[PDB]
Amino acid sequence: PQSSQVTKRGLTDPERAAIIAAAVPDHALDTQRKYHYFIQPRWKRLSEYEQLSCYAQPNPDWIAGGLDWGDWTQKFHGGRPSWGNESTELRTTDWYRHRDPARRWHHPYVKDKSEEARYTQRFLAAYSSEGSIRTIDPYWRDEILNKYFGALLYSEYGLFNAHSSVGRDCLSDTIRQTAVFAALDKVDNAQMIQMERLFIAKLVPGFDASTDVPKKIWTTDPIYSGARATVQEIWQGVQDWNEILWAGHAVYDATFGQFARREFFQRLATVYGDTLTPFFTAQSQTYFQTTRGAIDDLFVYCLANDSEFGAHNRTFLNAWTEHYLASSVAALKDFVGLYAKVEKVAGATDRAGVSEALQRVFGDWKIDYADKIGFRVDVDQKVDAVLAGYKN
Amino acid sequence: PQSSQVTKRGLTDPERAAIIAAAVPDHALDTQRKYHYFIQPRWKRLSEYEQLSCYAQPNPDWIAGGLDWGDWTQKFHGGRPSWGNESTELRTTDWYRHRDPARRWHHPYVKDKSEEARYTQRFLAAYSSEGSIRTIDPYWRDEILNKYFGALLYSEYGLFNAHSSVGRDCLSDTIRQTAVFAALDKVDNAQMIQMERLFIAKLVPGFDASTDVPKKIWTTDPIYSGARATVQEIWQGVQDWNEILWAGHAVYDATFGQFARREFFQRLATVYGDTLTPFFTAQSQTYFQTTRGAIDDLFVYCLANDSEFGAHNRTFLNAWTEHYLASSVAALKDFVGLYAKVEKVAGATDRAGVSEALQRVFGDWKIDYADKIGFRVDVDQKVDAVLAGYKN
Amino acid sequence: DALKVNRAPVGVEPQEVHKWLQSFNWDFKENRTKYPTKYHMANETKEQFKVIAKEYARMEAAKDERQFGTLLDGLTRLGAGNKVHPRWGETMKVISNFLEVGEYNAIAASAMLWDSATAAEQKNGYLAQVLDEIRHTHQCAFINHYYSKHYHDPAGHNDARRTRAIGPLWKGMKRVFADGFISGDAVECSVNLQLVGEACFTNPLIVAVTEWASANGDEITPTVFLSVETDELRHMANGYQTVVSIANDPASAKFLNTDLNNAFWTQQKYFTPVLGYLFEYGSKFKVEPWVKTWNRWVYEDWGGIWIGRLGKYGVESPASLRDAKRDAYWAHHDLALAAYAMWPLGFARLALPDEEDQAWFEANYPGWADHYGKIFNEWKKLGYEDPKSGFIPYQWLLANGHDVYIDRVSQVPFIPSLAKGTGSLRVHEFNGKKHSLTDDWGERQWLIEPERYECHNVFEQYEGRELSEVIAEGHGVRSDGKTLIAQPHTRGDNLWTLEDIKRAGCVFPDPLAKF
Amino acid sequence: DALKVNRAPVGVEPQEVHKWLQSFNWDFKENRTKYPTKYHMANETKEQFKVIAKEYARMEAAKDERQFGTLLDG
Amino acid sequence: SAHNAYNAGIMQKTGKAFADEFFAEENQVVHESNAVVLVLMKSDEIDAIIEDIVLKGGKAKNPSIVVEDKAGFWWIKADGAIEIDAAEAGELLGKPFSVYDLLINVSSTVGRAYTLGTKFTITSELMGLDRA
Amino acid sequence: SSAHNAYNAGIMQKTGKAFADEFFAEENQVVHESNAVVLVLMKSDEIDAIIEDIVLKGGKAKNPSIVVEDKAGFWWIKADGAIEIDAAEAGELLGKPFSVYDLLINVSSTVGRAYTLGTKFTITSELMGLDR
Amino acid sequence: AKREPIHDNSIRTEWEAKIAKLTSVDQATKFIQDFRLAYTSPFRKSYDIDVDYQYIERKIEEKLSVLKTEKLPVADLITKATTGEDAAAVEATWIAKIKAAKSKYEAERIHIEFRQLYKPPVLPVNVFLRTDAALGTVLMEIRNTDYYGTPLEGLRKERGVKVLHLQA
Ligand SMILES: [Fe+3]
Ligand SMILES: [Fe+3]
Ligand code: NA
Repeated sequence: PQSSQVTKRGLTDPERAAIIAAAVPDHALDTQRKYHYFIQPRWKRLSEYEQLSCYAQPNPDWIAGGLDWGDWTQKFHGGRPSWGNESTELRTTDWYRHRDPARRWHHPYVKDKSEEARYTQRFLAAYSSEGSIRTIDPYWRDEILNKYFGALLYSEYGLFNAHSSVGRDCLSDTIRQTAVFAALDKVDNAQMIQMERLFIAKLVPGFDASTDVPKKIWTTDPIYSGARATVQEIWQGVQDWNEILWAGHAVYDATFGQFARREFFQRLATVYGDTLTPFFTAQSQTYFQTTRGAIDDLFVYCLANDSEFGAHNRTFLNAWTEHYLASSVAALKDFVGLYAKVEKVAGATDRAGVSEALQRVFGDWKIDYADKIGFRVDVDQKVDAVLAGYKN
Repeated sequence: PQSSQVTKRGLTDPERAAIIAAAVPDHALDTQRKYHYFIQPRWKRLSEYEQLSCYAQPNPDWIAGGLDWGDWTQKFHGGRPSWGNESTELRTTDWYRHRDPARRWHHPYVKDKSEEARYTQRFLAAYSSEGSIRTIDPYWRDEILNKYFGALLYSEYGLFNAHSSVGRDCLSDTIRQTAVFAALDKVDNAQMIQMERLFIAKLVPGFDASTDVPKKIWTTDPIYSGARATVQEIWQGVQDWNEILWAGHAVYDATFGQFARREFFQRLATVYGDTLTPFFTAQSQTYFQTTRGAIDDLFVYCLANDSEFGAHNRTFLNAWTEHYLASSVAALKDFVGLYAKVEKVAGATDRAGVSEALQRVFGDWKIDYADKIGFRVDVDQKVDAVLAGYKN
Repeated sequence: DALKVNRAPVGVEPQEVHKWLQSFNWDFKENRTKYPTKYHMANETKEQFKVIAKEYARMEAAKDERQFGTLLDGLTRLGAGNKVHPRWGETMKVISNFLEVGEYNAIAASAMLWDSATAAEQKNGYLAQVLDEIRHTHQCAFINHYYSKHYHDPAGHNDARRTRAIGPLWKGMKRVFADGFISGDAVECSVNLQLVGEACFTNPLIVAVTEWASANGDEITPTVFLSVETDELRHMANGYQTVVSIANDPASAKFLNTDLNNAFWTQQKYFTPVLGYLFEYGSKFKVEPWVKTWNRWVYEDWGGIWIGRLGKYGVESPASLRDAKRDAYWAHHDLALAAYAMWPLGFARLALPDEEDQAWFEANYPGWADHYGKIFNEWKKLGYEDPKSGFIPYQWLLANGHDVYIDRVSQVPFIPSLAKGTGSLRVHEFNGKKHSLTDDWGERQWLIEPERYECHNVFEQYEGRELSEVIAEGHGVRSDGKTLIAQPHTRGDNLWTLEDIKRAGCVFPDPLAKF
Repeated sequence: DALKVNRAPVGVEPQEVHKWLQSFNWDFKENRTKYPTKYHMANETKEQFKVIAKEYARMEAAKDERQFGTLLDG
Repeated sequence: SAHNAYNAGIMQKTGKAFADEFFAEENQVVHESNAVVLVLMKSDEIDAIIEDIVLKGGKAKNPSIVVEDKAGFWWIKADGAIEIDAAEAGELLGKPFSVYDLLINVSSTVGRAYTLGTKFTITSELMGLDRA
Repeated sequence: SSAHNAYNAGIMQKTGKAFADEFFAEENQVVHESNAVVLVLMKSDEIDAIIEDIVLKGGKAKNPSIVVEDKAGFWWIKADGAIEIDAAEAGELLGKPFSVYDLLINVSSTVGRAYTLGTKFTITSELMGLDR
Repeated sequence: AKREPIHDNSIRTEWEAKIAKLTSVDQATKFIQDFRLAYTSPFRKSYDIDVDYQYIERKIEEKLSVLKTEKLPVADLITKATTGEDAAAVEATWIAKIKAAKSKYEAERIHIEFRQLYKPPVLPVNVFLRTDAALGTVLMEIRNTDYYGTPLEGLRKERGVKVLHLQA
């Protein structure tokens, strides 16, 4: 036995189920069965993503778009509201407008990453059994990949922590979900970089997967000097949560981050015989494009084209872009000094190869971000600015 | 209303639930709750994989290991039994002994491949958005990858269909599951090769993803002459289901298949700037090692070491190996003529690079298969035989 | 070039890959089936459900996650595993494990269709079907696996893969949806397995049964069985494509009507009495008369939507249908007599029909009370349920001249002196061996094809042996080594032991010795 | 080298990555909280449930599948 | 259309009346039927499809549709054909729902079934035999 | 056994005025240190097997103070000192992969200091970082 | 008659003792062919070991197969029957034999006797399965020609059964 009563279930206990059946009316008391039917659908019909996310944040009418009323029940010492317009320079007619084009609420997000989590481990057990590490260029593996791809995890880690204040300060539910999912993907990138290094250590005797060398390079090597200065500022130098998201994803990671991950480590892996790294960069680059879709909607669809504050917001976005683009080309100018340490491959690591890589990064960024907010940029000028740090 | 009665559920309807509760005894009628507790466990504890799979095949006692008795109820015209010892030369004390080391029943199998299916499409949507195809060597893309990797799908397709008679003829449940899962992975490989070609066609104008050229190469190009002859024989030339599984997976696909997929297309992708193909070869190579574990258990653990028929089975396995290794060495001798069409890369496509690739494949195969059945093989002799087809 | 490319997000949908599957085959002289067949017509067809390997797994894994969520989370938290009426919990020992062997043999049969297919798209579709039948094998196993863990009698749920070999009803199961599929013409499987088996009999066997489970408190089986049948849409579609090509070639079409009739009789000979017995006698709450279930699914819908529609193209109504309809009305009542009389040879606990059941039987089958009802009530008065009675009805049958025979072809038991369903005993001696046949259709099969039908029956194997020794040898006991798995009642007390069986002194005779 | 390597099947468990997480931080003058607080004590501690991003997603998705299966199906 | 009901025709009779028609001479051969039978296992997505698609736009197009509750599944019978557009269901459910996802809970079919684009169809037509 | 760890132990046995008198007694207006721990496991196939074959056998054999109560949707467990569950033991019981992460799928609540050490989950009355 | 236990009885034990004394491929081939002619198929000579012959046949197969691998060269295992005949010639001989049969009754006995004589390990498995399938094709086709043409009374006479009982 037990001290407390074994509760009878109303669903299956005959006596309680009969009582419930007598109390339930023989008809529905309303016909509106669409959960939060009054959400304005972005697409042709209301999505489950919107139903579960939208208006979860209890904003009052004095925060643009809020449906509630009155002041907060408890504020900070001094009077800072729980959420407030003072949290960002940007303005809108409705902070709820943002929609992730991937329509990620929590379940589809972890569902997809769970697939990547389990398949990765099956890939590693098979890769180690295949012995494919035997054909990788050892200099690339030991002197470039282990040290400088390892150092790059600190860039992804810093971008992850830049979201801590964003997760507290931002003013709507869909934005908060976008920000947090982007943060996890960044710390995932840094953890996946370390996972590959620990994995290689099991295959190559003498290969040191410790973070001692990568951390020393990230903190003192001039190759990452500009990048680390930019990450420290975006992470800990600002609290405007829109500035952090824009500078982090739309400027820095869209230029330096894409060049380092895609143009250097992923691309050069496929010229130095690295059959392992492309599996890991496949994930970080997938995460980048997913994040970009949501970041693009927040800043381009919603903020840069807000019916009342579009030009107002572009003024700040232009100023932020000018500052953080200068930071990013300075980071790239420092970073391209790493080509002086790699084995030369024509069309990839020579001046023409690096120039064409910079033209892709700056050119794609002009189309994906600059053109959409009215930021004028001379692509060739930025390429030549970075190439000034390339040793011929 | 409706013409038929709305059946009341015994679980929730008060009247029927009370009747059921009065009829159910107040105690269990046995304490043995382990489903098929009498299965001899391979590992320290009985697994759910074994519980759901083992003795599903209703073999009688005159088929080694069967628990039933008597003749079949209906046989073929002439007298061929539903299952029979005449289906294979190999003998054992118990056909039920085989265990997939991955312990795959149907659910974990489709669960894992579902992860790969959905992640693949997310990877392709991001890869196309990344534009990473821009840095691939166009000659490799158009003249080697599209044509000869496309031709390789027909090898995977033929190996898939080689399992059709095995799925009917084999004599136990765990063996049948191993064979069918291996067959799906092969036809998956052929479909994934075509998927990559169709994907490239959406990114490169003028890139023809039709199978006309790959099929013409598979059926008429001397580079695939030996491979196609071997696949036709394993698929349609024999019905001994143990010979098919051994010749297909343990000899041909372990030698020619591993060289083509891993040493040629996957490896050279990482010297010609191909950031796309490694994502697809990652899957086929994962599938190969999973299949190998199950193939290894059937032929090495169970058959080559069966207490009564081990040496008997090794006699047949040795004869099969000698024949199909010669076929595979002739296939590789034809195949290495493809190196005359590739751009020369020191250590990868020169004679020394091809020699080391053959040493890995033949060397791994001696350790993974030949040593385990007592098949003596001179690796350097087999390497030099293939290199006779290499154009200096 | 190196700078400009279309960066629109694209993938590759399954139908984009599928359109090129037909070109994956190539021509060579040995590219043909390995199995004997009468059908050699052109059969390059297109499959109606485009599927590739990656999408196959995605579809099935999605079905599984919802199914196992219901079983392992929700229903377990509700304790639903022990909310089943004992009659139906015992019935699922037989239904799920017997279907399991049908699913398992369907793997091998689908592999023959895979092997005998000539179009790459058709080989692709049959591999998916082969995989589905593996899934269904493990689904059926999982039902008994779950019952073993949560139901008040795990014995028989936990070991049927060996305890089924004891009893005679298992012999016929190895033909109806097993040997009858895989031991014959490979492309003919499109007729017996698919046009008949999947398109006709899976609906009452797998779908309709779920309403009987729910009526008797079982929500585990509907969760699984209804998921099983979702795969059958592709299986039926695969077979229909081949049946079309057979009907279109005059040389192939001349085999179709005979193969159809033989398939329909072979399957219905066992399916009709056994499933009808398990539905009506292995339940407390009845959904409908079994003969109405059979009329709705077999005669009217399958016979009308498939066979009747195909009549426009030379497919004939099965000549054995008249004999089959008589079986639909009475044969499951005949089988109940043999099942109750030989209960110690099974692995399930049986329940004699109570007064409410008897009224239902007589209302829906007038004449049942004066025949079957009087027999069951006489057995009860003799102590059918009482372990100390020393009474087992099989000896009672013999003492009153009600011999039980086994059809050499179908393995279905036959009691000619008590049967109301289709049948008449034919006893032939051939080459010094006696054979008993029970209907016009099976006797033709045996007379023309004797080397296909050499199945030993329980009387030939058990001849002269005492009942309790056969049961003990076959592991037909619970974990105490003495109490029988099978029981003549569904109560928790007064369970029969091997010694209780032994006191009756039942010895297996040679039923053909008198001929 | 190019021929010999350990081909034993290995992966990387979550705890293997997690042991290096503490080294992901680096020192700089602005590396401190943005919010007002009365608490400024040393607080370099270890979390009792080692988790990384991939393993977090695997755990929660497994919970979800059973939960949504029960709701939408059973 | 009551002729498509589960208990239509002979299924209304019981006792001797049922047996008399069941064993009648004209009922010892099959009778061609222009109907189709669709079975959908109950679930959140399917019950929404039944109420707002099959019993609305479905039965508006095909008034012969009969839907019956069989505890664990839906029983559907109609003349000629039954169709379900996965794109319409996807708009109803508010979540990704391809034609492959629709088949997750499509349990049984009596008739010729296929998928054409986003639409699932079960039809009385004998494709490959009947004139196109 | 140990009745002091029962859900309805002590004051929880009383009703009416008797309960109110002790609930409002002067000595019960401050918290009292407890050496106990409370573990909650939501019901499922895996958990119900763990409860019967681990917690109520070897668990209570090590810690005879363990009390387990049925709370419809979950298990209520209370014991002196600590409660431990070895995922490796559960994996041997279930016959399927079962890491300590998989064990936590249905571990709902904890009152005490909880942690994972290898394959073992433990909730303890010890104040780690403060005690000893 | 009283049958002994199913899986362990004096008949199986006694026959296992006979099998253990086979020492050559020739002796075991004659042993297995005589056994299959005497105890298998509807045209067997004796049903005296009916519930044991299939298990005993398995044990004879195992003995002959091990003797083959111990004594015969590899090429003989692939291209020759243990009678010494060329395997391909055996296939062609029996395919031609059944294609010349003038009735299903002639065709059925050719297929049955082929299996009795050349079932593995006598013939190599690959050759046997090819021939068995080719023979079964012809047998199926001639049997399914006018399947219902002959009444049961005529079929009983054509088969040659002794009709012991016909229920009224
Ligand atoms: Fe099935
Ligand atoms: Fe099927
Ligand atoms: Na501070």
